[PDB]
Amino acid sequence: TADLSPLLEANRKWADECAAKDSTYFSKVAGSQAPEYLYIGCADSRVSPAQLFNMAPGEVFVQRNVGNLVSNKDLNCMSCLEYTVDHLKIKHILVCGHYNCGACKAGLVWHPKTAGVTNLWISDVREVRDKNAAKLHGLSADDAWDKMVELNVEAQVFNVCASPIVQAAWARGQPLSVHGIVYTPGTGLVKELIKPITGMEDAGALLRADLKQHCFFSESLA
Amino acid sequence: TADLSPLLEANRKWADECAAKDSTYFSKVAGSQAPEYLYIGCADSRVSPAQLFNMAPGEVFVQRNVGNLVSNKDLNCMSCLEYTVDHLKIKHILVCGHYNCGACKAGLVWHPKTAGVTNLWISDVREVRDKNAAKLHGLSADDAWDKMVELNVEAQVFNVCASPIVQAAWARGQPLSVHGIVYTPGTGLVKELIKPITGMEDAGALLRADLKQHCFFSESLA
Amino acid sequence: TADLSPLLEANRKWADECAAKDSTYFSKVAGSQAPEYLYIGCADSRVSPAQLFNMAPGEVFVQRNVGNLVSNKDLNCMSCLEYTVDHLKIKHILVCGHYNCGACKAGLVWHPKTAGVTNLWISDVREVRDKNAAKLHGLSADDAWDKMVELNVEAQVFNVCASPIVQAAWARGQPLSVHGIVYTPGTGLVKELIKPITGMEDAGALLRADLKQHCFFSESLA
Amino acid sequence: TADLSPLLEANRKWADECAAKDSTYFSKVAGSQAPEYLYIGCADSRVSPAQLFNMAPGEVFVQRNVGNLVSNKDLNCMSCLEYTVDHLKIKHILVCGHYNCGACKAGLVWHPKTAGVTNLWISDVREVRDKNAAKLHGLSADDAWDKMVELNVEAQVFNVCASPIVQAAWARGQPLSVHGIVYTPGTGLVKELIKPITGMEDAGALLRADLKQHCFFSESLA
Ligand SMILES: [Cl-]
Ligand SMILES: [Cl-]
Ligand SMILES: [Zn+2]
Ligand SMILES: [Zn+2]
Ligand SMILES: [Zn+2]
Ligand SMILES: [Zn+2]
Repeated sequence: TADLSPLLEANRKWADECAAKDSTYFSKVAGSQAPEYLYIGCADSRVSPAQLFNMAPGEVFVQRNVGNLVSNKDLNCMSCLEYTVDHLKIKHILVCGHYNCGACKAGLVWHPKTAGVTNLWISDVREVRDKNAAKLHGLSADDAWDKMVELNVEAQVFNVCASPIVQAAWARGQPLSVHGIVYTPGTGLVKELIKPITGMEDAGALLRADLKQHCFFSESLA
Repeated sequence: TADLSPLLEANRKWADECAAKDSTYFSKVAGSQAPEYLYIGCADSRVSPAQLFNMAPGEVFVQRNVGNLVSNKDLNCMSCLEYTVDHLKIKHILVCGHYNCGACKAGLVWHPKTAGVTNLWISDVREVRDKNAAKLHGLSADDAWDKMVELNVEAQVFNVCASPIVQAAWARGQPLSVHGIVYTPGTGLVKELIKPITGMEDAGALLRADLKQHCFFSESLA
Repeated sequence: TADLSPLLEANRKWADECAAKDSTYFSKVAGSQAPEYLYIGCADSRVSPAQLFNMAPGEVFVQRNVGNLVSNKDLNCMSCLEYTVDHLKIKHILVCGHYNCGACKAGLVWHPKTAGVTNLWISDVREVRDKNAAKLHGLSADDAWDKMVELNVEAQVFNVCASPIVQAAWARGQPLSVHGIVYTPGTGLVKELIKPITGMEDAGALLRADLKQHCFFSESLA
Repeated sequence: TADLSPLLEANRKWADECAAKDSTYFSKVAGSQAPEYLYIGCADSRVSPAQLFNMAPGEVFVQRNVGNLVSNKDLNCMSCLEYTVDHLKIKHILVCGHYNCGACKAGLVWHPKTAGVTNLWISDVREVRDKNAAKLHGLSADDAWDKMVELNVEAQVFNVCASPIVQAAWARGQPLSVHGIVYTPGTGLVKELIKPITGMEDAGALLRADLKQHCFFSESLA
């Protein structure tokens, strides 16, 4: 049936125990938040930012979507981004992908004629896919999957650094770091894919694509 | 400072501890997921569904965005909805507001001219607000804010119920329930705000706006 | 066949004759534009702004979409809007709907379970539809159609006036007028539906919905 | 001054004159349309397709936006595409750039941090640009600009060809052609920039990016 009681009971029991252990647990954040992190990751049920990073409420503001995609043209994601950088002044942006990611697999195998919105949505994976024909072809179904997940992370990290929000934030001395990481559903573990990026100079050193040229294109002409 | 091992270490501990409490915790999801719930909640750092419902991985699919908004025209949220209803066949949609929600307050206070993407993104909140002008007219700041949060949850439940994905699932005799819940950051407590909605009938009984009339409007033309 | 030659020939013959009649016809706008109008109307093949208003190149900048819809959350439309108000400094915004509009009919009759993107897209028509149960019910299929087209015009005019672009433009003394009009495919004719709106005071007088309250909501509380 | 009769009068004259040249000009479309073309062009005031192609009403369905961009994820343009391909069964998609396009220049010159929605919207242009960095590296301002316009038209042709709506039409043996055209505001002249594309074959022959590989990428995995 559709009854919520065992869900709510489970909630109750959880909140009961947290306040028991630390009394200000909830009350400190009853009227405000001051998270340090923004996390962008996949909507996937195996990937709970707070749980995997063992965080308590108030620590990590979270955008989650299918494929952990970041696009200037997505107001959903860009809103979580604007708000946390400009208003909450967070310090760290975690861009998190995960092995076994359906959106990455779908991005690899589907035929664009596939119907529905998920397929509209994952067009960004296809774009990353297309730029890396060389890292992907003649790899096993499984290695391709893993590679695709990582390339996506790296592409999304780029997108975050190139976002007008992060770029305006850098232009005004606000400390903002951006981090490419990956999670393994089968192990609970997080490895760092790209070392911390804290401004242009870092991105120049750490990102395959050229952010400087992206930012200053006309400097590349006559 | 932006190092990340601290965190990375906290992840390790967590994953070992869980692997200690249970040997097949992570391993049983290495290569699939069968969650029963899709959750749509605020990206607010205080409100981590898997945590607050004491769920383990593989249990809840999560869309999180600024103001827990659901729109047919937002491909971000729509693809979480399609992929869970259609590929994953989840049984329960949780639509969760939370008190002290900045998006809800911003929808009461900002002038539409404010700049930025957040302001654009929370246009839906203003629309819920304009539609309920009278319920809100008169109340104190604090009261209005709380009322907005609640009207918003109800409006977002309605929008999930009215979405193409859900109507199509209902017309296909898919078992699928939709829940209006709110959460009190200052307490860790979730309260059911709207009883379970499992189809048109439930919704005709339970919602302040007319789903039937939304779904069959032309039947009432001459 | 797919050959363009009769299309290009037709173009050629057209450009030939225009330059023949007036030599600066094209050349004056070869390197720039200074249009006075922005037109927002339907993608419908019977509704060619320049032709119906007998305009020459450089006069009217044009957004056209299915249903002539205006939404803060649509970057396509909002871009045409931002650009012409902020950069080109246009004076007049024409919001134009048209009888026999499919998007309006579809908005009336379809069941939201309908598949595809057009149905996602016209959700705004349904929203206007829902607010006007009273002006529409027990009207003939045809009168309902016509009414729905007009209500949409009026709703879109509101949306344009409430847009952050138009609102910021008003706040800085920039003269900007907004106009609700309608076109008849079967007659070539344009009637004015709403008299010119040139700022708040006008909208207050000319729009059914309350723009002032929309702009200053908190002034409606305690 | 914002009166509107002037215009309204020009509309009258036009409509009488056309009704003079032909008695059933408007009347034959009063209650239907069967255009053969969908046109996707810049919202630029200088570029009115029905006018420049000397088409009468009922002949061209029109999407117009800032930079003639086509994205699977833009429901605005996508619904023009779906409704024309699927309901109307048009035969020819015209994808039209134009020289002296501000969006194309903005995609060369702006810094991603610029503010506003336009800048967000033209992210696609920057992506076409980054992908062709080398073709553009070195050229004069004037030359680059022209080159951007042309790379953009080709990229947008590719995106129409790769869209779900078109691939699905092609796989259904629908006759459907896609054309890359550019237009010179200073002359009234359209030039064919890419020969007609009527299916995969055409596109494999005619496009600089690999449609086949985009459509069947996984076939090249081990
Ligand atoms: Cl979460
Ligand atoms: Cl046009
Ligand atoms: Zn995933
Ligand atoms: Zn919130
Ligand atoms: Zn129409
Ligand atoms: Zn242009």
